[PDB]
Amino acid sequence: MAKIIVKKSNPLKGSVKIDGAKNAVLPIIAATLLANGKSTLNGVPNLRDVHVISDLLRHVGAEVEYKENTLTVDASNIKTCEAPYELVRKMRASFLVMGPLLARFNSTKISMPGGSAIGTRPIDLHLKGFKALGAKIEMDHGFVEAATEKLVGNKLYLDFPSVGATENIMMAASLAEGTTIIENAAEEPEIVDLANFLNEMGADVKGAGTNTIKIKGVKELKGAEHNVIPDRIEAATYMVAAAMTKGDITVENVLMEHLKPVVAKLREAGCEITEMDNSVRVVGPKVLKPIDIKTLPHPGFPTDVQAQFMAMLTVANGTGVVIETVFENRFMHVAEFNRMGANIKIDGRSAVVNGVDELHGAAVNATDLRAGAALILCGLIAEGETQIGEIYHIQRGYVDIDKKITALGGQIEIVE
Amino acid sequence: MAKIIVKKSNPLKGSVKIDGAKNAVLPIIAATLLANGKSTLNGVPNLRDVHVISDLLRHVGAEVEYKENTLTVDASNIKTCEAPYELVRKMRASFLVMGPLLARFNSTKISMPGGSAIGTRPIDLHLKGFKALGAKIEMDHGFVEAATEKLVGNKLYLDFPSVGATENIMMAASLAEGTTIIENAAEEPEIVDLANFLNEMGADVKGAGTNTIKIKGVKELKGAEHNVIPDRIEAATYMVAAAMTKGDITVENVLMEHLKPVVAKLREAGCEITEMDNSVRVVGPKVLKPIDIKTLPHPGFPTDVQAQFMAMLTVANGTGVVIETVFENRFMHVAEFNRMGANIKIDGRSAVVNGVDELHGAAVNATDLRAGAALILCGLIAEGETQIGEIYHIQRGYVDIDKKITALGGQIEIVE
Amino acid sequence: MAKIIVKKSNPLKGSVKIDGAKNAVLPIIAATLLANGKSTLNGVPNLRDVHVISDLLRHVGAEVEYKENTLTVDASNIKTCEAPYELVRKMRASFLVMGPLLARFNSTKISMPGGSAIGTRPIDLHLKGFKALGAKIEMDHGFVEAATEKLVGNKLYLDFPSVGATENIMMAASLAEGTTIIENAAEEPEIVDLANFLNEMGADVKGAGTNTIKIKGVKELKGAEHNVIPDRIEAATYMVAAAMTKGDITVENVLMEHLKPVVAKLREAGCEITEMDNSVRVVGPKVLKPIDIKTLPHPGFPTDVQAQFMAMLTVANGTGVVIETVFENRFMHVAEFNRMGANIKIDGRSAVVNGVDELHGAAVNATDLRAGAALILCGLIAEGETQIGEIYHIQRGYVDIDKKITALGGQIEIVE
Amino acid sequence: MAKIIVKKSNPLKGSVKIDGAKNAVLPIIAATLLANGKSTLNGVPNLRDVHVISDLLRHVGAEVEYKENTLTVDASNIKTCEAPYELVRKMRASFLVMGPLLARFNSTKISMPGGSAIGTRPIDLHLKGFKALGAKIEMDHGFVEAATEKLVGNKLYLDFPSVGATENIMMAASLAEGTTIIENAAEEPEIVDLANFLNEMGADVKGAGTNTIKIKGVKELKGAEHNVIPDRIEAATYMVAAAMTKGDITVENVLMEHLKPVVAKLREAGCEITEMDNSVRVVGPKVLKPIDIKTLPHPGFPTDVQAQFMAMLTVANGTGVVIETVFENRFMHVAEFNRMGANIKIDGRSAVVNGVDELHGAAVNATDLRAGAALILCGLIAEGETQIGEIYHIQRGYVDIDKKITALGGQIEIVE
Ligand SMILES: CC(=O)N[C@H]1[C@@H](OP(=O)(O)OP(=O)(O)OC[C@H]2O[C@@H](n3ccc(=O)[nH]c3=O)[C@H](O)[C@@H]2O)O[C@H](CO)[C@@H](O)[C@@H]1O
Ligand SMILES: CC(=O)N[C@H]1[C@@H](OP(=O)(O)OP(=O)(O)OC[C@H]2O[C@@H](n3ccc(=O)[nH]c3=O)[C@H](O)[C@@H]2O)O[C@H](CO)[C@@H](O)[C@@H]1O
Ligand SMILES: CC(=O)N[C@H]1[C@@H](OP(=O)(O)OP(=O)(O)OC[C@H]2O[C@@H](n3ccc(=O)[nH]c3=O)[C@H](O)[C@@H]2O)O[C@H](CO)[C@@H](O)[C@@H]1O
Ligand SMILES: CC(=O)N[C@H]1[C@@H](OP(=O)(O)OP(=O)(O)OC[C@H]2O[C@@H](n3ccc(=O)[nH]c3=O)[C@H](O)[C@@H]2O)O[C@H](CO)[C@@H](O)[C@@H]1O
Repeated sequence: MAKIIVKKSNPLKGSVKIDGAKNAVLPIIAATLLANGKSTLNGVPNLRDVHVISDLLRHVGAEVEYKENTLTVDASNIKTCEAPYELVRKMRASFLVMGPLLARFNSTKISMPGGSAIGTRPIDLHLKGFKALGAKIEMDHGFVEAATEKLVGNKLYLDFPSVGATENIMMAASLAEGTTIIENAAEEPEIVDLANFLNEMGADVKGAGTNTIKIKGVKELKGAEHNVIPDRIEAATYMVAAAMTKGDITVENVLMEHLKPVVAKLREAGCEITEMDNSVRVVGPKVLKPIDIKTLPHPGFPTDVQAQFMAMLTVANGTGVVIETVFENRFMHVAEFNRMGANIKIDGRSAVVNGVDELHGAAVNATDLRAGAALILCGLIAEGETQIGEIYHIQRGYVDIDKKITALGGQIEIVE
Repeated sequence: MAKIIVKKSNPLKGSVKIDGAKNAVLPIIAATLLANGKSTLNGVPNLRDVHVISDLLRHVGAEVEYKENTLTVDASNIKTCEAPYELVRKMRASFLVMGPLLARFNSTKISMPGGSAIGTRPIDLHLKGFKALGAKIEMDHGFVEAATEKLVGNKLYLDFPSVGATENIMMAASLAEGTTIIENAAEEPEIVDLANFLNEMGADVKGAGTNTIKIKGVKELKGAEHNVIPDRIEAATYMVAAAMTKGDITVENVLMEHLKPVVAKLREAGCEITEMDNSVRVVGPKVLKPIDIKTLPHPGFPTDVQAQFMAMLTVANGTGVVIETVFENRFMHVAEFNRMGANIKIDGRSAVVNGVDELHGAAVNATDLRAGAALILCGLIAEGETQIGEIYHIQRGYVDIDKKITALGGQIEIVE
Repeated sequence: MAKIIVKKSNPLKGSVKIDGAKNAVLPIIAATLLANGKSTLNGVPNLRDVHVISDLLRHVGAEVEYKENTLTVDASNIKTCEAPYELVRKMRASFLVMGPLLARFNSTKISMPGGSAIGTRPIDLHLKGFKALGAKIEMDHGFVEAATEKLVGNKLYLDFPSVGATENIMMAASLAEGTTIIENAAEEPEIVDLANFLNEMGADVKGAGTNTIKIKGVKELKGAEHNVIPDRIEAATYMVAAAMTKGDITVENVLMEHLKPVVAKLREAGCEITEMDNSVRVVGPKVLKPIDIKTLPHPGFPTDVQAQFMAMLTVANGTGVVIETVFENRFMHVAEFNRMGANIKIDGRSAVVNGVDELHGAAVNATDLRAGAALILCGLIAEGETQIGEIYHIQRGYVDIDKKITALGGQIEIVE
Repeated sequence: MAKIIVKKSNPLKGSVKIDGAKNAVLPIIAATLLANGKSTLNGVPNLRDVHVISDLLRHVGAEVEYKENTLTVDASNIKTCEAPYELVRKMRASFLVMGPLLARFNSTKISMPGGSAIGTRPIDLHLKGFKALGAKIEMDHGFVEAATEKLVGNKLYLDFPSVGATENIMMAASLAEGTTIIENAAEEPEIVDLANFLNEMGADVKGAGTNTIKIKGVKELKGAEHNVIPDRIEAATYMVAAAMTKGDITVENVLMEHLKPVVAKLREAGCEITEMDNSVRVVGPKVLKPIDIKTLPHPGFPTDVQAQFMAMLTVANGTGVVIETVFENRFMHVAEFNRMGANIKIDGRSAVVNGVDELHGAAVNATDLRAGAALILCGLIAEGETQIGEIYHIQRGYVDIDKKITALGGQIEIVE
């Protein structure tokens, strides 16, 4: 089956345009279900996960059309409020329709997400918030059912600043009676994008991007036009590629405010970075300095760039420590890095990376979206040729990584 | 030597006035060193740790006077910029003079804190920030020396939102040339209190209480009058006491905004809480509901209330899980809770608390400030009598816990 | 694709015959490569992993024939000493040919195992032992190469009592010049089975089953007949099934000495167990008592029964704690147990299981061999019907689990 | 108060005689309580912990006399079976009288050990074994009471191969009616010493030093003469001192079988070691090679040498990883190593040691017995002078460390 073949490449040089954020667009597409009218989303990345959540909206009866990075949704005449097992199993972000469906029809039944490549990921905090708003919760044979005679705004505390729980609860709160306060909210940039979209539809959401979000419920929302933010994780991926290949890349159509920790840590590794209004230039160092990273809730270092930074560290000039505080099992890629000649030892949530002279091409498998991109970055610097399998992991969340890297001078080909 | 004797007590009832915050006043006292004039701090708690940092200020040549909860400092004529081993060993918050001394004299030499009761606690992030501002760092026989021809504002990223590092770097930045940006700053309420004090002295600090702090350096600061915020951890301690004893306590002179996670989790345990402008009323439930807690950076659940909430959980109606993400070894109290008949099992950063019918009085030792207060709370509900040793841990950070609990109806006595 | 459908079943009752051990037979099949003649293995289970290692032996030029639970190998005329990427990727126990091939031809080149469902699993200790015996190690593009002018016996210490490293090093040592001592050896029963087979072929291996193994090298080994031990993990699986279903099962063709920790913990859970010479009877309790388990090197509780014991605990009368010390990520099944209505929370290497009234059938996926068997056990007690996917995980390591459970009265069917 | 002053020293050279094992002699002294007559223990080290357990025996009514490394105990006329809070608080190994007292009088009441410097250390497995033998357990105000009409031999499984639980249960089993089997027993050398002593008194204990111990109860035991084994941890301490100081030390009156993991890892670090019948010679390398260690049950690497090996690693030529699997919080010394200029970072149970050019003398505090000895080893190689406080930690478990190191050429003095 399909492989990505990467060869030892030239230093990456040139400009790369970043697509719209996968992780902004998925909750914002769920949010269109809140409105009795037609929404228009611009800057939608042409990814399989976008087309899966689109098909879940079609399943509940919304009208969806996609063309040329625009998606329109008419949620005027939703029929059903069930998310079946197949669609949640395909893409767990499907779970983000639970808040809007509960808000629009006072009842929803959603398949409970199972195992995930990067850890055991409960959705207890989503349910905690729905219960706080007056929903009764019950489990039926793998489905979670939430129902109320009416949502009522309430204060609620998140035990962890969950991105998904913050999104799901903000969307349910947008149509509730009265004021909801989310304490210890996720501060991720996608939370601010979703809030901005809710407000464009007529909502009253304040404090997004801060540790406390206040939602004053409205009776009805209306479809609106929205420009999705750029993908800060895709941007980070190309910035690391510049660092690893001693390259010089200008990343275009980005927001520097969303990239702070990645810029800081790349500068600590020895990159020369020039931040501009709509773009950032990264010049890789001749010798990578070893750095430590610790993944944390935004604006701490993002777990979605952990595997890629770990890849950079495999050839750094000394010992780096990677601590993963956000996910339990997000080290499955380590054994694949080790096949390419890395020196990585893990215990608990920490991985000790002892820099080596160079990596050596090998047959490797992508284990998840971000680790697969990290294996491409390894392949760009590994002596010889690297063959990456299980490439659906990569292709679901990166637009045309082969064409983008090819335009920067790299040697990469997808083969079927 | 000295003991605290607690007996099985009546439900606590009445009002308790909360003192000024230990953890606001210690950095704010360090901050007085920045000013060439006289500062006046009101609402200073009469604690030994306040008198130790006072003696460190005297050692470097400030004029200090304490009376009736007011402390004045005249830092006009500081002489020396060394913090000796004895004073840092007595109280590691002594380390907070490093930023002001570096800012005022471009050189400082500070004993590096050693072992702490609650974990291995490096000060690497403090030094990272000082280096970012242009200080050269070197180690001399247990001392860390920082020196520059001049501090220059710079952007810097905290790998962890360290309270102390945020404080130390904000104070050094206040006199630097140009603008400092602290990314992934601590959002704790004491950070906002310190910033407000710096601004009263003439500084330019914005974003305190948010994930990013911008400091625009000034050439000179002037002594100012400051009212310290209330102790949110002392307040929380009395709120838990009300929960555990099925009592009804009004906690006076508090700020509800600073107590959000404790209020939320006590309500989840079944407390009836009434939040007012300057006070909160807590009515304990008849049956405590088991809850989980996870300690996190503010506004997540505070590690300084973890031992006390764990004590409440020892008699809850089921199984609670306590996860400590902020400190490594903050479970030393568990073996003392177990001596009183608790059922607590730990592995890694998690403690599983299986609620028991009641605790039984025993001889126990305080291991640290907050655990010792937790043993007092255990003693209030434990059948018979509890004798707590190593009471200096408690007395250093709580004003008159014996008199406050006695005024609420509890049976407690300090014996020498 | 293929599913296993399990329905709420009757209490399991009757007798089940246990097959030969997967984990004894795989190293013993590798061991046949040491001998210049024909070996005969009896009691070989008819499993896909047996047929994969058989095809690796064919690849290096051994003559292999399988019929009716007997496998014969003639290794007289081995040609090649390379284990290609495809075969190691299919089954990482392929790595166990490295010791015999190095011993027979003084050179071998073996694909380095990559990611595994249950964790990052390095083979550093195997290489440590080969280096101790005088092999030079080098990495070529995902392959590990070991070569020497001659193996020489030496003392070596295992940092962890690795099963695989103990096996690989014992087999390499069997033909080395002089005496090898393995300190901190694996004490697992399969180590004793392998040693017994090596000695039947003419080797000199003493102390297998103890913490120290001494091998006195011989010049040549000869094919021998060997009876493989029973599968203690399959036996344990049926013993747990009896516990969970309040059944009464006699497990036949087992060795009680190999089952000590499972017998002890099932008795602690309330089972009535009768140990006999060749069989054990398990009578499940009416109410399961909650127990804790901690996985450890033999004779501690086996990690290969952790998922199954966790499944039993999901309906126990209280709170059980499962600690996994042997593998890093062996909790991937938890999210699937939770889909069936379990109450399991994980942090680090510990899982807190809060017993529920009953499980509810759901669509679930096997994540690995032992977890998939655990989902079958869940399915036997879950209200309604359970549909298990990704069933190749199960079928590779269990002989006819559908027929065995059907003969005990359970409702189970494999559908294609 | 008292300090140990260590200066940068010459390479240690010469011979050092090792004392009798602290951890053999403490359970063997408890074991004398089993016998209705007079025991004679030779090779008893002149340590405070020996004199504390001696005073506990006096408290229950045994006749005890100590002179010149011989201790005699006449337990003929024991009166009482209570171990009071003061004595267990002074030394938790006091808990080892519980098994003998329960065996001799069918009742005992023992203060439950509280907090320990190196972790939360429950005694649940001791009680599990006593319950298995037919004792009823209950808690009274910090005391654990065990009582039976008669002990009856039974099979029992240790969830962890606890040294103390193995000792306590073996001693209780020695007078029980019938056969006790301890499954997953501690294999530590002190377990074999205790068993040998029990058998000298008339017991029937087989399998000590293996993973299974069988005790056939007898009606009465008689006092006996016993030679205690050498202290393998003291020996290891001097062997590390030779490694760290590039010295050449012959350690006399030792058993090489008890030192296997320490010898192996020191050889891996580059030491030249010559093992003899009663002694071992260690020649330190010119350059220490970095090694990893992982603490495990014997015969894995001992946790009691972890701090000392960590100290050696602080100046090794690269990165070493220390994993502590046996105790939770056994890293309290790291902050003291860091005061001396080490580069150690911890997360969870792992410490990453990045070797430095040299350590620098500083004021440091001993946190526990073995860490304090490790600070002496640091002090021997640290530039300048080191002053160690809280020296009672060291003095309680090492005989005349000042005189022994002085006789090997080191510069060390105890000052009062
Ligand atoms: C579609 C999308 O935007 N996906 C992203 C989103 O995931 P997602 O929204 O799932 O991530 P969360 O922030 O919820 O998860 C963070 C942690 O919280 C835990 N948790 C979460 C929810 C809950 O109810 N209970 C609970 O315990 C999770 O197991 C995890 O350990 O943020 C992650 C963290 O930056 C990214 O890696 C994902 O790619
Ligand atoms: C005087 C004062 O206000 N004390 C409080 C302050 O401590 P303090 O300011 O020491 O606490 P931090 O927020 O710095 O520590 C949090 C974590 O960060 C780590 N860290 C910190 C600094 C650094 O340079 N590197 C590093 O790794 C620490 O080891 C710890 O694990 O906040 C803590 C967390 O709410 C409280 O428990 C303390 O009582
Ligand atoms: C074919 C076979 O018999 N498989 C079994 C064998 O696996 P296997 O022989 O792989 O298991 P090991 O005992 O080697 O692994 C135990 C632990 O040691 C670690 N380790 C191992 C080797 C090494 O060189 N370095 C290292 O760090 C592993 O990552 C793991 O965490 O024993 C396991 C433990 O009972 C079982 O679950 C497997 O089903
Ligand atoms: C007097 C003596 O000989 N002391 C030694 C003995 O301690 P001790 O006998 O206390 O050590 P154990 O082997 O019992 O402890 C090992 C681990 O098991 C745990 N555990 C132990 C008992 C129990 O009932 N439940 C439980 O969970 C402990 O918390 C610890 O994490 O062996 C230790 C391990 O080599 C050494 O460091 C000690 O110096």
